Amino acid sequence: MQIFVKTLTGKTITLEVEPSDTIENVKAKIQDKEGIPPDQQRLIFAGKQLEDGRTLSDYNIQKESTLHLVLRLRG
Amino acid sequence: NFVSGILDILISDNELKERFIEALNSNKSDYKMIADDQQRKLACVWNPFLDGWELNAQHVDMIMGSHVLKDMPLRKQAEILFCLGGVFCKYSSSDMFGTEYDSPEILRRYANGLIEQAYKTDPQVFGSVYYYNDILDRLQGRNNVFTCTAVLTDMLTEHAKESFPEIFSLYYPVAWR
Repeated sequence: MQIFVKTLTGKTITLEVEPSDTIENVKAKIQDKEGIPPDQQRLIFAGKQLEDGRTLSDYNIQKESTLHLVLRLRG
Repeated sequence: NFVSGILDILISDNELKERFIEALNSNKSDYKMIADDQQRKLACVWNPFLDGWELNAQHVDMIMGSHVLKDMPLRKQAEILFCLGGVFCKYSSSDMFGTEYDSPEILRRYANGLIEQAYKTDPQVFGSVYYYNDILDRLQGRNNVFTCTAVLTDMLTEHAKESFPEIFSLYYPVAWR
């Protein structure tokens, strides 16, 4: 099933996923596609931060949902 | 105070402009901009100036014609642009709008667009292509380097302070040295 991960600038990268994928696993496919390391990936859905132990199903994430990526870089 | 000048042109929102200009007068801000609503806010303001991690060409034209960079020789232009990248790096850091583990992503891209723009104007200002690329690697998170913009800011002001001290003294906020 496809989902979309949007950056703060409007760019949209697409992943192939299963609802039982963990958030660790999703961040990993973004590192496969875009080289961004997982610990740099703050993912959001519906105003909610996607915690690492959880699945897409845990957040009612469905086919062609769009997630928001904000880079987590230290200050 | 060349910096409050440039923020005046750049930030249309008066509440946010006020925030940025007040922060020039202190070395530490307790107002942070790492929350999601804040990052979208910044994104709304600064996306018209960015093209990913670079300034977009319309912004560049505008900025090079500003009261700040218009009649200057290339080297000064570059030197001036270098300090502005340091200012946004500070703004993004843990002493300003950032935190120990997080920073306003948009301000890092604007700081990067200014540093990259300065290299295009006169790369001699950096003194080494390896330094220019470590600066980019730290702003962007590439090649596993430490991302801390509080650390990056120090590396930039130290270069400015020794390589071009007049420019740095005039174009970098007094409260921040």
